Order: sequence, then structure tokens, then C-alpha cells
Amino acid sequence: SRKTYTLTDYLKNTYRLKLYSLRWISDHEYLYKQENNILVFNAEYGNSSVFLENSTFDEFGHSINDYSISPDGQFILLEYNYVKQWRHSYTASYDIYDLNKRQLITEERIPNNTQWVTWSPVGHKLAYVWNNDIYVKIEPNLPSYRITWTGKEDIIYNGITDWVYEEEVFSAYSALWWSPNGTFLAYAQFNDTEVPLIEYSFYSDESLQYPKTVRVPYPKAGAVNPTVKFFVVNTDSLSSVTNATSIQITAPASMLIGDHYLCDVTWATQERISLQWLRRIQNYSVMDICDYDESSGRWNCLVARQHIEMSTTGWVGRFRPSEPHFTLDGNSFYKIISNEEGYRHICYFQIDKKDCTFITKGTWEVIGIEALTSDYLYYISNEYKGMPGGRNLYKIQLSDYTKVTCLSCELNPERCQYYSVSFSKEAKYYQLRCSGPGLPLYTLHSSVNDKGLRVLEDNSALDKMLQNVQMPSKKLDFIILNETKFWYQMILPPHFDKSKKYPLLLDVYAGPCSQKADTVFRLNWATYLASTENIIVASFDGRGSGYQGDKIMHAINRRLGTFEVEDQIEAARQFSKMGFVDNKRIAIWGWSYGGYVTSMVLGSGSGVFKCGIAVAPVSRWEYYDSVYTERYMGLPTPEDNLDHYRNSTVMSRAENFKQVEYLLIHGTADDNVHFQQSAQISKALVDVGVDFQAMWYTDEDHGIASSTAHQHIYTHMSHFIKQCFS
Amino acid sequence: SRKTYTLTDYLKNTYRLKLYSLRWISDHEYLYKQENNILVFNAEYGNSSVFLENSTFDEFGHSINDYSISPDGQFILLEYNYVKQWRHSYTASYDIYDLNKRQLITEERIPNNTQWVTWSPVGHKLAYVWNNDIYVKIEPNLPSYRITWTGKEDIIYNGITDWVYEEEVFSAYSALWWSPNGTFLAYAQFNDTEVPLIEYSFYSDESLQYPKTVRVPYPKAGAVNPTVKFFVVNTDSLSSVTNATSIQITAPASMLIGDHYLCDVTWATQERISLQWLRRIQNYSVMDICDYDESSGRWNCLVARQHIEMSTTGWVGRFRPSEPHFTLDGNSFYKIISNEEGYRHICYFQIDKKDCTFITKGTWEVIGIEALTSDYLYYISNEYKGMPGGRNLYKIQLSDYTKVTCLSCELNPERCQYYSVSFSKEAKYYQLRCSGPGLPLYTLHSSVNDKGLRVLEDNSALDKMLQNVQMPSKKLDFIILNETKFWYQMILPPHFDKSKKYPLLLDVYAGPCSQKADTVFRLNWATYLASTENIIVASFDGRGSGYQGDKIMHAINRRLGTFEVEDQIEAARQFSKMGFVDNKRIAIWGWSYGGYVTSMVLGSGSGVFKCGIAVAPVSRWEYYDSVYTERYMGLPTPEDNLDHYRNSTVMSRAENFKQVEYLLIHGTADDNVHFQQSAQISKALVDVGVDFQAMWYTDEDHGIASSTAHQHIYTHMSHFIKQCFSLP
Ligand SMILES: N[C@@H](CC(=O)N1CCCCCN1C(=O)c1ccccc1)Cc1cc(F)c(F)cc1F
Ligand SMILES: N[C@@H](CC(=O)N1CCCCCN1C(=O)c1ccccc1)Cc1cc(F)c(F)cc1F
Repeated sequence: SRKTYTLTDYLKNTYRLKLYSLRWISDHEYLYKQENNILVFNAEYGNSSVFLENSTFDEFGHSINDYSISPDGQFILLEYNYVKQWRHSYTASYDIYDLNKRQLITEERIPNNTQWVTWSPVGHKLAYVWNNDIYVKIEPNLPSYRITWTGKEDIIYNGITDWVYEEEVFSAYSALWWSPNGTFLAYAQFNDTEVPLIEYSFYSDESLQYPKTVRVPYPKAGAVNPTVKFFVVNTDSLSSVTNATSIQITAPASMLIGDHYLCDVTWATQERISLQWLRRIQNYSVMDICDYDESSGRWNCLVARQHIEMSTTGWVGRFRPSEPHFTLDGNSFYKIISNEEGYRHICYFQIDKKDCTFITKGTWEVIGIEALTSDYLYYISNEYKGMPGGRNLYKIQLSDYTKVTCLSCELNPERCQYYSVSFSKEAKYYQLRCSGPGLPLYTLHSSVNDKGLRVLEDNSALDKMLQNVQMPSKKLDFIILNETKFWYQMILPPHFDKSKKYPLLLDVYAGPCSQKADTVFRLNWATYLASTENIIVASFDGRGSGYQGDKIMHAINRRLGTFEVEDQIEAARQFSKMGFVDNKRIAIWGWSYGGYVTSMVLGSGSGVFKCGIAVAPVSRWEYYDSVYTERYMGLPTPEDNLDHYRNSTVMSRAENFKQVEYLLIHGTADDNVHFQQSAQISKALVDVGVDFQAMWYTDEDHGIASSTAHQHIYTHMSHFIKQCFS
Repeated sequence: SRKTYTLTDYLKNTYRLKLYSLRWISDHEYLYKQENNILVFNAEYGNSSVFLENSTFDEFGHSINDYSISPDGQFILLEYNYVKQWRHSYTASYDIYDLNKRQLITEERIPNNTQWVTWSPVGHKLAYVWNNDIYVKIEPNLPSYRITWTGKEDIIYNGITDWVYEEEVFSAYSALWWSPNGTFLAYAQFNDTEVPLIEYSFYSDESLQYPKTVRVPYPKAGAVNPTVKFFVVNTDSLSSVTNATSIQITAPASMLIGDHYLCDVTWATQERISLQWLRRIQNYSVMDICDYDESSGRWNCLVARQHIEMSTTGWVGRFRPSEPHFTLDGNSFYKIISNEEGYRHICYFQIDKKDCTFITKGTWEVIGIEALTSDYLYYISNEYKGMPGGRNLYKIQLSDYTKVTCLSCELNPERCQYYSVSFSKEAKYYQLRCSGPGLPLYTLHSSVNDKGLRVLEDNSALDKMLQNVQMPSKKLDFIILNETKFWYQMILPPHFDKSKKYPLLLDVYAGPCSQKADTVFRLNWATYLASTENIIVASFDGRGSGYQGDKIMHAINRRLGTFEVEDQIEAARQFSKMGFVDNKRIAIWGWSYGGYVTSMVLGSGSGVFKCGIAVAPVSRWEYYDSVYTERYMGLPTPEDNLDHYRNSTVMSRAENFKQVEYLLIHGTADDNVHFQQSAQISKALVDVGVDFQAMWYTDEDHGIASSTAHQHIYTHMSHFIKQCFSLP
């Protein structure tokens, strides 16, 4: 009777989720990439027009992987020769096409191996980074102006982030921010001169005779950190004369006293820029608000405008201090910050008034501020039904905080409990995106009335296909631990009979401020495990998890590898007694932080797990990068937290692996969690004589994401799970 | 009923083979280390005396791992702070103890981190190498004389070999040879300046924050090779004046025309040194014989004394040209070289007469020349019973080649078919060492009559223990392939019943000039597999194997990865039809070259094997070192042999692993077969989508020999074999 969602269905993508990625180019229209051609839509009525033909670039000779249309609509940026670097960085080649004259610009071309390119927010200026230096192009076909002269590979970074700032703070390679009307181009500069280098072999294609040694400036816990400087250049004064003058914005003095980080940059108006700085001990941050001094030429940040955000229970912000959203005139702003009760809510600030006023409150949290008009502030929160794993769009009346309206809650409560949104330029319209618990549903709305204009994509195609297959169901609920509730989720096999006993796989991540129990619909490896292998796949959010208040999130401050691993153990202990769970067949797996936790759990000696898999695990915190590790662990010095750094390694628990079956997997070219970390785990297991399974993936990084490696690791892990369970 | 030889018995060494390692210090006495104390024995009667007390070094503060007594008997060299490097090289600290005055010498001490130390053959001079430079000490307590000033880590090596000369040509770190009475100290110097570097990560103890990158000058196939120079210094002219004058011995011109290697140095008399040179294409070698010119001060090598040794079927020598054994006056010498029929035999040379005369002949081979007197030449060969896997000591009368006597053959034919020997200084006595098929047996003999003086060690202790356990048996036999015989051996489970069907594990190495089928008694992993798991463990010697003549050994010249892998397949195919072998459960494993072969066999598509294990395998020849690879494969250039270099990779056979269960294992710090090789195998397997098992050993090298790693790999492989055979 009917088939199931098989491993091959997962690996080969037989059932695909349709999306509807649009890009607003104004307050009334958006672009819609349609594989071949790019269309422009009228939000109000839904009528479209071909903006760019599929055939426009046949005889280009190069495969284009992406394109960027100037705010103007006058030019289009073509990206090709894409070569991936880290999680966000990459280099490519670029050609600009003039839509005014259907020509391909041929002069003063952007160099090959360009590191980053971006239009100004208005008109058609360009800033790009090449050989670590910043360049500006006022017109697509005119010579470009060199802004920085200090770029040097692996040493001086202008306009682009070094390894740790990319991964841990800006989640981007770009370190340059244009002012709203494009007059100013602000940028950061990173000096990695004394940052040690992580080195590892990269074998490359078979033809390479000698393996290459990759070296990337990467500061591990407690090591020397990159240093940073911020600058602002006026792109209307480049003219031709001499080298552009970049005005630096320094300090704050409370930051200069020791190591610190630049952690946010947000333009407030044409002449006001805000900056957030974080001390190396990340429980204290400062926001400066700097104004352009037309007579002086410099930028001054009035101490009256300085705001301090600190924490006494932990670090500041979910992963870094949140970003400010300024009102039109730039004299006030809204920002998500922790409550006195420990819940993240929106607080209203006057740029020159120290105390703010919360506009939202309650035991739930604002996930993020989505749009600000002079009337309303739109935000996403998990307030609805009191479930931390749901997401809904709300709007709050700026003149009366009592008038808060939920805009997504009731649209289709059965199928939609997790939304994200995308507003037009002046928030006249917004696209709601529901991604669970039912199939994704994309809709378009107009802010004046909040009425739904139409359904953009309802995934009906996928729906027809999935009713021919025995799909698994998902249960989102909670259990109680010491007077506080903790949520969990279970992917249940089809025709789940609580009478029968099922094996159970604990899918874990559990890093600080994470969430594995939610209402999102997913087609993944767990779908296959439940549907075909009839394995229940659970996830639990214990101490340390986020979106539930600092009492739960900061529970692991300076204590990684303790409560989050114990709560995973307690959850499974509780699941085993549920009645539909086979005690004798409970397993655990995780990737990255999940791998760390999975390994700490298997070596805890609990005896609750038969077997487990850890993919690219951290094994000891001194091996991970400073910005992340230190944020939760402090410095690994005897005066600070070295003792716990030493008490929380997977290696120290080697002996207890005797009791379980373990699968350790790691990519050899992992630039993030160095192969080193699993190399030390295997060496410790060998030293006490415990047998285990292993698999290395040659040249794969932290994502083990090449087509073949991805297929191979899941296939390998599937064999492992079925064997431990049958 | 009784126990078996278990995996734990192997990993924990519960049944140990006793040895009797002696060291001759004269023609009448030898030393015998007895854990605590070192004794000196009188060969004639067997009476001993305590030479050095166990307690002599209690308050030394350092654990001593070895010691060397000067030829004199006057001093003793103490080795401590031993830190291993490659297969033979290491650094250590040294202290000299004066036995004349029971004192520990405290002045002008040998440096810490010394790379190599050796007494002169006579008296008590010392030569040692430190920071790549040569030093000489005329007296243990006097300032030493710096001989070389060019040493530079990883670049210029004086008196010590670089990585490839250590592994492939001299099998030692030492590159210095004293003359017979210690007057001259000859040495080689290696320049690795343009040799590329192999680089790999070394993780070290957990406390290392950032992994270290090791880099060692290592020339892969076809790359730039180290260059070499030979020198001779007179240690009686060091006196104090100035820097010692080292006299260089160059050429031969037939060698200087291109890349070449220094491949042997053998002193002939107090003033005559011989040297063998090998061209980079290793089918041609030249021997120079150089005499000290007292008036000139230099060394001249008379072209009349030059001898060429070349091969048209393959390379020269088993692994390099063999070494000469000179007669008293140094005007003649005996050397093992290939026959016109292709068999290695002893031939007699006049230093200035071009054509030699073979003194042994037949379809068997002389393994090595063991001792030369004015009367007789003592040698080891596999002549007896026509079995290439046996070893016996023979003596041939130098005045009449017809009088050859076998000295070991009949001593104990049932238990002993594999001997090695150790002669005293002037061959007055010799120690025979039997290592199979029965338990090892060590005996002492006197050459005058060849009578047995006494049994030194008969392993009776082990014998008592082994009769309480169900030990396996060993069968040495042959099968015929295309009119020629090929030997094999099988470790058979106890109470073997040819009626029952047994799973069979093919244990393979099969590199050029190797031999896995022999009469040696062994206690290893195969003993456990047969005794406890009742698995038959076989080994076969096919084309390319040695000790059976060049027709078989050179069969793979320029053709690695072809006939030796095919013959392994044919052997297993034949074994599967034997009647006591289960077709459905045949597996294969090998280490190193064995790993390469095992992988080529599993990827051949034969279907004969269900599963197999490859430990530290070579995967493509361009990744291995020049001296070894090129010897059998030529240069990897289109004009030469690049096509076969490309046709013989494990990676190209990836698709055929779909049919088998494969276990790939490699040490991440393997400086010999770089992890790189298995990294390319796994990446090729992943690319065609074939599932397999893997295990990396952090910081372990080509031997995966630390105590814990050794135990862990055998345990892991045992689980894999039992599961593939459906036991447990
Ligand atoms: N440093 C972590 C950054 C991180 O958690 N990010 C990026 C910064 C914003 C916070 C959310 N997070 C996401 O980018 C993300 C990263 C990794 C898994 C899921 C989601 C990445 C990370 C943490 C670890 F504990 C690992 F071992 C591996 C890893 F990549
Ligand atoms: N290069 C080889 C040197 C070698 O065979 N030696 C050293 C030089 C004298 C000839 C005999 N041989 C011995 O040292 C020895 C080494 C290894 C196994 C058996 C015997 C070593 C070797 C060859 C390979 F094909 C491997 F992949 C690994 C390896 F160690």
C-alpha cells in the first residue's frame, strides 16, 4: 500500500518545495527570477512584464550564476566565474550591461577575482573590493577610483571581513556600507598581522603531485585577535585630483582600553551613522552615533548620544548586540534588548536620552524588527499561543502601545504558524512567507488595510505528489524539568501506533541560543528515517536554547558542555519511558555543535544511548575561534575560565565510549572546525582502547556539501543507524 | 578442550619467543646483554664473567636505552633521551664512561641532539654528527675536531643520510665509514636544496592549540633528487692546527653525465676503498676502487680497476648493487651478481681484471656472502631441497669450487630450514640462528671442524607453554602457472579437516623481490586468525617475487600493478577450488605495497574476493619516492613510462569497488606513504558513489606502531574480518 519517502528521494530531490523569491525595487514593484527570464511585477494588481529576456545573454560565453540590477534599473551586474571561499565569501568575475543601450560595457571593466561588489542604494554607483583594496565607480564605464592602498592578502582587509569577522560577527564577506543616498561609503579595515594561522593539507585533484598547505589567519580561543578601524569616504569628492581622503571614526575610549570588536553599523540618515562596539569580554557594548560636520569635514560622535548595553547574566545580544532601527529624522530608534525580566523586547530610544521605554513586554520574545513607518512598527515574535517555536508578524501602533495587531496569526492557523516577511521600500506592501507546519504558502499584502491581495505560491504541485506517499507526522510539545517547560519535537512514522515500540534517534544541535523544536515543515534525512525506517526522530531544546528568555539561554554562560548536554540526556531518559519508545534502541546524532554535544552525551556514561554519530564535532574549546568561544566561555587563562575549558573536552571522556557504538566523521579541509578536533578525539579513543567507526571526507569542509560527499555521508550514516537498530 | 591463541594473546604478548643476541668483540669472545647486566662469554668453553654490573648506573638519573662498548673495552657509550625520527634515524644524548677508572667522563661531552655516533673499528676514536656536521674525538675526554662546516638542517647533510637515502639505499641514518684500522673516516654529503618538501599536519598532544606542519625534503617520482659528494679525511692529521682537509673522491665520468646515486661503500684495505654508483635510470652501475696516494695526499681510482654491472632485463641488484667482499690483500673480491641464466650467484673478481668467474651455479640463489677467510667463503642460499623459501649456511673451498659443504642443512632438518648466521671477528666461531619451521633454536659452532659447541637457546620455555594451546599448522607448497612453479603457504587452523570448508584470508605484500612463502615460524595476527577464528591465512609469491631468479623477479619491470596483482588473483582462484576453501568467504589484506596490491585486486572486478583491508597503501606511483618507484617504473614522462604510471592507479578502478566491502586505514603522520595516497582513494570512491569503511590514525606513521595504535588497528581489523566472514 503506497510508497514511503526514501533515502534516494532525499538525496535525489524527487519532492521539491517551491519558493517565491522576489526582490522589491520600489514601493510598488518587485522582480521575479523565472530561470530563463527576469520579470517585474506590479504589487497592486499582479500584472507583470518581461524585464530581461532569457536569450539576452546567449553569446556571452560564460555561465552566469547571479545578477544584480542597479537601483536605477539602468544597468545590470553579471556574476560569473564564481569560486567559493568560506561560508559567505567568494571571488567572481563581473560584466556590466547597459540597459539604456542594450550594450555590454567593455571599458574600465571590473577586475577578475573581485572579492565583493555592490551598487549604492540609489542611482548606479559601484564599490568593489579587489586585492583587498576598495574601489569606487561613479559610472559603469568610467575609470574607477582607488580608495585604499593598504590591502595585502591575509594581512590587511579593506572593505571585506577576515575569517572570524565573516563567520562570527557580520555573517557576510562585505565590510562596506553605503549611506542611504549613496554620498558616503563607510568601511571597516581589519589588521590580522599577528593573528596565528591555522594550516592543513588540501589534496586537490589526483593530478596534484604534492598536497598543498592552506593557511588562514584564524584566532583560536585566547589567541591574538585581528584589530579593526572604521572609515567614511565621500564619493562625491573623488573627482580625479588625488587619493581620496578617508575619515576615520575611532574609539570609544571605553573600548580602546583593551581588545574589542566592531559589531554593527547602521546608517541613520544621510549624515548620521551609528556603530556598535563590543569588548573582547562580550558582556559590555557601546553604541556611538556620529554626525557629519560639514565645516570640519570629519565625523563627530557626541558622548551625549552614546548608549551602553551590557549584561550581568551573560553576553550581550542573542549572538551580538541587536541592530537599531531609526525613525525618519534619525533622532530616535527602536532596538531589541533584554528585559529586566530577561526577555528580549523592543525598546524606544531618543538618541540623546539614556533611558529607553519598552513598548512590548511578556514572557515571549520579539525575534526581530521587520519594518518601521511613522505610524507603525512591524515585528516578528513567538508570542502567539505562548509557543516559542512559532513565528508571527505583528504591528504595534507607535502613538499607543496598547494597539498591537497580529497580522499572520489567523490567516490559516492550521497550516501556518511560522512566518517571515519581506516589505516593499516604504512598507506599502509585504510578502508573508509561511514555512510550516503545513506546506509553504507565500502571500502578498498591502499595508494600508493589511488585506491579502493574492496567493503567490501555495505549493499545490508538491501537495499532489505527497498524498501518494506515506509521509511522517510532527508533534511539537513539552515536558517539564524543575518547574520550567522545555519544548521538543518528534517526526513520527506514518500510522504511528502508540501501542507499538519504536527506535528513537535524538537529532541534536543545542548550541547557545538555538532552537530545534519548531513548527517548520521539512523534507530531510529525518523524513526518510521516519517514513521508510519507522524511526522516531526527536529534538529537544534544553538549557542554553534561545527565544525563551535569558534564564534559559544564559544558563550555560561560562559552562559550555554542561547543562545543554545533561538536558539532552534527561529528555531521552523521559522519552524512553513514554511507552512507544524502545529503551534498548535509542541513538543520538549531531553536526558541528551538535557533534560536540552528541560526543559529550555518548561519553557521559549515562547508558541511555546504544550508539551515536558526531559530524565535524568541536572536541575542546581552545581549538575553536575566539569570537564565538569566548562569548560563552571567557578567556582560557587560569585567572578566568581555563579550568572549565579543560573540564569540558570530549577527550577526557574517552573511557566511557567503551559502552557505546560511535561514528566520527569530519571533512579534512574544514576551515571552521579543524579536522584537528576529531583527530584528537580518535587519538584519545585509541589510547584507552575503545573501538569506533570513522570516516574522513577528503577536501570537504564544515558543510560536507559537495554533491557526491553529501550523498555519501548520508548513505554511510543510514547504514550505521539501521545496523545499530535492526 | 584446551584454549586457542587469541587476539589478546597477540596484542598482550603472552607467548614470547626467546632470543640470543650476542655481539662479538674479538675472535674468541662475545657480549650478552642480560637485562640487568652485560656479560662477556668465552666461545671455546662457554664460561662467562660480569663485564658491567646492572647497578653500575643507578644514580645516572637517566634511563639508558642502549650502549656501545668501544672496540678497546676501555670505554662504554651511553645512549639516552632517544627520540625517534624515520625508520632508522633518531637523535639522542650521550655520556661516555671510562672503564679504566670507573668514572663518568664529564668534559668535552658529546652534544645533546646528536644525530649519529660510532666508535672507529679499532681502539677508541669517535665520530659523531651534530647539527648536520661531522665531529671527531681522538680521546673520549678531549676536545672534538669539527670536520665539516656546511651542515644546515634539511639542506646539507654531512655524515648522515637525507630521507630517501635512509629509506631506500643505505637502510641507515649513518653516512660515514671508518677505514679498518681507524686512520681514515670516509663520508657522504647530501645536498637537498632543490628537493621538494612533503608537508602534512602533526597534531601532537591535546594541549597544542595550533597543529604543526611537518616538512621533509622528499623527492617523489620524477622530481628533483638530492645530489651527493664523497669525502675521505685522515683522522691522524687533525692535531689542532686548522680545519681538517677532506679529500673528495668524485665521478665516475659515466655517472657525472646525469643524475646518479652513491649506492655502496666498502673499505678493502687500510688504503683502498671501493664505491658503487648508480645512474638515476637504475639498470647501470659502476664500481670504483680508489687507493690512497701517500705522496699526493689524494685518492685515485684507476680506471683499470673500474667494474661495470648492468642489467638488460631490469634494474641492478635485488634492491641496489650487492656489496663486494675483498680478500686479505684487497686485490680480489667476491660479489653476488646475476647469472647469464638470471640467477644471483657469487663471482670472483681480480680488482684489475674485467671478467669474473662464477663459483656457484644452479637454479637457486645465494642470499648473501656471510664470511670470507683465506680458505673458505661462507654463504647463505636457498639451494637445499630446491625450496626458495629455505635458508642454509654453506661453505665453499676457495681452492676447489667443487668442495661445497652445507653446514646447517642436516643439523635438525625437521625443525630447522631457515638459518641466518653471525661469525666472530676472524670467523673462528659462528652462531647459527634457526627461525623455522619449528621454534627458534640458537647454536654456537667453531669453524675449524664445524662442530657444534652447544645450544645457546632452544626456547624450551615457550615450547612448554605452546603445548597447552591449540596452535595452527603451516603448509609450504606450490602450484603451477604457465609451466613455472610458484610457492605459497597457508596457516591452517588446528585439527584441520580437508573435509570441512574454511573461509580464507589472503595475506599479501608482493612487492619487487619479496617473499611471503617461507619456512619461518611466526606468532602474529594470522596465528590468531587461524587458531581462534578458524580462518585459513594464505600467502602467495607470484611474478615479481624474489630469490627465484630474474625471469620471475623482472617480470614486472616497468609494469608495477600488473602481474603481481593478477597472480594474487589467480592463486586465490586456485585455492577456492581446493575443496577445503569456502568460495563465498575469501578475503584479502595487505599493508604498504601489500595495501596497494590489495586495493588493485579489490578493484580488478575479478569478483573472487568478498572483502579486503588495505593499510597505508600506495595509490599512484607518482606519489611515492623517486629512488624506489623509478627503480621499477622508470621516469613518469611521456618519452619514458608515464602511460603506465597513469594506468596503474587505484583511483582509476574506483567503480569496481561497488562489488566489495573495503576497509582503508592510514596514519596521518605517515612520512613514507603520505596520507595523501589514501586521501585520493577515498575521494575517488566518494565520486563514483561506493560505500566503504575507513579509519585514520592520528599522528601515527607508516608502521602504526605505538602500543595503543597497534592494538587498536588489529582489534578493528579483527572485527571487520569476522563480520565479513559471518562468524564472530
Ligand atoms: N560560530 C557559529 C556562528 C553561528 O552560530 N551562526 C552565525 C552567526 C549568527 C548566529 C547563527 N549561526 C548561523 O549562521 C548558523 C551557523 C551554524 C549552524 C546553524 C546556523 C558557527 C558554528 C558554531 C559552532 F559551535 C560550531 F562548532 C560550528 C559552527 F559553524
Ligand atoms: N622503499 C621500500 C624500501 C625497502 O623495500 N626496504 C629498504 C631498503 C632495502 C630493501 C628491503 N626493504 C627493507 O628495508 C624492508 C622494508 C619494508 C618491508 C620489508 C623489508 C619501502 C616501502 C616500499 C613501498 F612500496 C611502500 F609503500 C612502503 C615501504 F615502506
